[PDB]
Amino acid sequence: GPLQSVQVFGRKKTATAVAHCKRGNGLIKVNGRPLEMIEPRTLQYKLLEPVLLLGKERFAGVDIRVRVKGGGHVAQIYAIRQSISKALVAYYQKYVDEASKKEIKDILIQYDRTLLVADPRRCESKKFGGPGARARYQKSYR
Amino acid sequence: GVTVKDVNQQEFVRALAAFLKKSGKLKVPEWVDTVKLAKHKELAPYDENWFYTRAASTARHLYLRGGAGVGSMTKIYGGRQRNGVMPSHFSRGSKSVARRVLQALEGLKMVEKDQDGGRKLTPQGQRDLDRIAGQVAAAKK
Amino acid sequence: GRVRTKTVKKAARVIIEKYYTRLGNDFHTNKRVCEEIAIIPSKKLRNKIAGYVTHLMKRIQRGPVR
Amino acid sequence: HRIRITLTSRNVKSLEKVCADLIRGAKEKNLKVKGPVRMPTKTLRITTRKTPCGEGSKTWDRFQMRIHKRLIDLHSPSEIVKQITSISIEPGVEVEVTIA
Amino acid sequence: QPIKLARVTKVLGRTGSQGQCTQVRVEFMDDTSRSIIRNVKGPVREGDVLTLLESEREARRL
Amino acid sequence: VRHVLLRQGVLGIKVKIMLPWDPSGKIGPKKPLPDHVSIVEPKDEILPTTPISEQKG
Amino acid sequence: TPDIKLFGKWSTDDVQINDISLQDYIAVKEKYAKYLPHSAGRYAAKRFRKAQCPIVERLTNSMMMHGRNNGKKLMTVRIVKHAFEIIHLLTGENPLQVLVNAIINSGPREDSTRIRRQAVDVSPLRRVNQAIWLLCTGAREAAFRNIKTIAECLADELINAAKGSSNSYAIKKKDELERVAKSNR
RNA sequence: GUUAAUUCCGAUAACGAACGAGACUCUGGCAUGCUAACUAGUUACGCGACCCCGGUCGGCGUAACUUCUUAGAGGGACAAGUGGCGUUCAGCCACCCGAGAUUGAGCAAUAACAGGUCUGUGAUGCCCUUAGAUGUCCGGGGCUGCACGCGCGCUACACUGACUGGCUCAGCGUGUGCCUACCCUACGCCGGCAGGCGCGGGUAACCCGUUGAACCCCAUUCGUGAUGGGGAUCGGGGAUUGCAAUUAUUCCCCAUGAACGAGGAAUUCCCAGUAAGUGCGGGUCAUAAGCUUGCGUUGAUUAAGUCCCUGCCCUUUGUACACA
Ligand SMILES: [Mg+2]
Ligand SMILES: [Mg+2]
Ligand SMILES: [Mg+2]
Ligand SMILES: [Mg+2]
Ligand SMILES: [Mg+2]
Ligand SMILES: [Mg+2]
Ligand SMILES: [Mg+2]
Ligand SMILES: [Mg+2]
Ligand SMILES: [Mg+2]
Ligand SMILES: [Mg+2]
Repeated sequence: GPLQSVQVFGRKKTATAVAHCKRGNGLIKVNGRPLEMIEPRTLQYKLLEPVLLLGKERFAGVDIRVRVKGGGHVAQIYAIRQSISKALVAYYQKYVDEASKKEIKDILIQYDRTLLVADPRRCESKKFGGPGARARYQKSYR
Repeated sequence: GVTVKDVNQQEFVRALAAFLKKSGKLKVPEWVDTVKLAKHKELAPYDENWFYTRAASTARHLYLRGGAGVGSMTKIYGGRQRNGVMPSHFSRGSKSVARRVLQALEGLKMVEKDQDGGRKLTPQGQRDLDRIAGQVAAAKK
Repeated sequence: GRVRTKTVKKAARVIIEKYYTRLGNDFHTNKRVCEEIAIIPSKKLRNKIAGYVTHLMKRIQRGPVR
Repeated sequence: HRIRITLTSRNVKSLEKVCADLIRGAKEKNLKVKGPVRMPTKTLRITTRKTPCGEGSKTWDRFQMRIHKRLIDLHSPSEIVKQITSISIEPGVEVEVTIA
Repeated sequence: QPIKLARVTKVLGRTGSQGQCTQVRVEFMDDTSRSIIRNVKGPVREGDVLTLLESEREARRL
Repeated sequence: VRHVLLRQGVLGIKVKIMLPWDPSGKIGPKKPLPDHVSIVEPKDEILPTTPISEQKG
Repeated sequence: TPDIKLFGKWSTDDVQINDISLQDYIAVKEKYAKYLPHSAGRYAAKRFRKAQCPIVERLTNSMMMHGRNNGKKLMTVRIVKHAFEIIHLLTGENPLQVLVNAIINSGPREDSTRIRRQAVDVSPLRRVNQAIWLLCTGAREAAFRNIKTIAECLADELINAAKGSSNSYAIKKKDELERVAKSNR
């Protein structure tokens, strides 16, 4: 009946990933495909981290659809990593009690701050007289 | 059932290449066996049936997004142009090879030319792609 | 170096001298009070003045100020 | 009926004052008006040398010109649009009135 | 010359020529009454154990 | 920054004039200086030690 | 497994740190072990926040060196994972315990410096960093111009450093620095 | 005493001041809150396609809204709260709450160099020339010449690598001209490619374009051999730009296959999204990036100190130096 639509964004350096939680069965997919095929495959358990920490009981009633744009591979992986966890925390804050939300927030914070708080580090601007931001060109004496 | 997005694509393109091996009526050109696929590539491919594998990849790219013409196919098949003593850049692929792939997929009904330019994928091609997606799913189960 | 300048400190002393009754211990209250009573152009200078007002009020609650 | 005003300006608060004045004019003349739609601004970037000749340390200027473009869709006839846009315009804002 | 462990209880100051050696007061965890001062390379915080190959040496305090 | 052409050579003139602040903005800029903190004088109030009323209407 | 964490297929527990001097600066037990050695960052902000970084992540970060390999962290995660596989298939123990024993053995307890050189005992964090640098340098020297792969070389260097049979380049440089410091003191 | 600071506290023959620093502007974050939107969408429905009620669609259309899109007003961070150090002042460290508890750039004082620029100017003094011209126009050559040394950079010396296929993600940006003759290009055929032929779109959140960039990921081929590393040199041919490419303008194909096995004395740059790897836009551009300027991806080692060297800023000391 009532639509329990929760839209929560997650941000890396440039990649943005908006997760969407509803009432449904225990399926999680990103850009129309589930988590089992997101290359590179070395960061598969990194994607499975909220499921491994919280169990399948919390994710059984929540279905998550994520739209992603920007960044690179590791940027999008860590963007959906942060976004599905923040979306589950916002869903359990809005539609069920705040105690389980606080317990899940404690479980996420005791693992990693990256799962909830986004990293404010972005690319420093390149300056004149150098190939990079801090590095200068090779000064030639004599 | 399932879709191709639930299917691992790396063996899926080989499965559709095996499906084109089973079909065998794509009407391959004469200059397939000796041509180099790009201005930035160096050698001929190690595989003798690279045309069927690239037609498989063309089919699943046109399934993921339609209206992709020859410029978009050279964009998806571009790569590093190793200029030797000069630094490398991005270089698009050959136009005529993807042109012959689209002519084969227009010959046997897997794609169709769409309005406002480009190639879309026909429901017969969608039927065959979901059938072989179920085949790869039953293989990996 | 988070050291307040003389344009912060003398103006804060003038504010506390003229408006000792209005100001208090809470930063977010006396910040808005200093915003109301004083014409401060920028928010960063306003925050520096409000912080030095809070610190001088702590000094007043501790003892006499020269 | 659907007349499109395009407001292009270099200064920011003057353009905001002009589009707010057009909003207040549409509200006083009682017509259906859309919100002031912002476009992504454009930064004209020129990077030249500071030194007129070639002999100096490698220093570089960054001349920026930021331009801004808002748009307002009006549901009103042409005479109302001309009467509103004739009144209270300032030189920083260029107005482009499209009838269609 | 046996090997003895010693816990840092107080860092004194930067020593060495280029400023690369921390002057460190160490309390021995074997004999808790005896304590010495030695120069230590590396980042040293209060409350960690060094594995001294000999306890008989002592750095000169400046 | 201006030039002048004398007989012997060419001289440059640089005139820099700081405009004073005004509330109107005709003789100078409208915005005050970032260092000038304008603090107004408090009005002379007399604290009442006796509670009274001002009932009206 | 929500309670206990599994590093891939490896257990966080049953890891005995022998040296009590290297107990706090080896971040491997019960809080700092994760599923992958990959992470986000931020460990180089504070002075001793580098001690809170886990040692597998520190080896993963110190492996990528020498120009062509800088910024391939997924690739050196693959290297460290296959190296742990080869360590298990040769020794038959916990690869994490083998790496902790390799750090404890390959870490030099003293060094010499300019105060003519005088010998001083080093910090335990500096000792961990020196061990991570030396075993990586030995593994890269063994893998350079060789049929033997980088995973096999890193596995052989960690196993030789855990054994202490004086066949590893890290153990050899550790004994060389310890002998020089024993001489000039 | 303190600070990045002549920044403050405090003393005081000084008082009252001024530039600079700081303050300021822009940029980066954080606001599930305000204003916004058919040149961005979101989620719901109505269809359509496919698979065995459900899943996908950048396939179509519309229903509220702005989380993702953009840009405006605001706000937010101040050593404010705590525990210590400190004349209990100026201030310093750590911690809780928290997106930040030093983000980066611009601007930048007095006095000077006999620093560079007359080859930026119809800015210009003086000198030279001014018709067989140092004025101006045209053709060709040169600025590319090669026993030699130096400098800024690129390619690499490989197995953590190369080749061949498959997967897969970006952001700064730019785009049809006063003279001006020169734009970005979608799509369909011809050709292996460089490219050519026709209809279109775009004066720009409309079109190129969801900018399907590389590094990387996955799977074969290679086996420590100057090797499938590396592509210098050179021959033959085929295209585009321009009136004109020869001293090959550039690009494409085949073939030729050198040194180089991690580099001596010496030296450059740097500490957080930093160095480095990596590619993409702008300038030069008719043809054009081994340069420069910006942007994006992957992304570390070590350091929270010092005057040892190189130098700088205050105080004292000595001077036979003051073009010091
Ligand atoms: Mg490619
Ligand atoms: Mg090898
Ligand atoms: Mg001069
Ligand atoms: Mg001179
Ligand atoms: Mg000529
Ligand atoms: Mg020249
Ligand atoms: Mg060869
Ligand atoms: Mg090669
Ligand atoms: Mg140049
Ligand atoms: Mg003397």
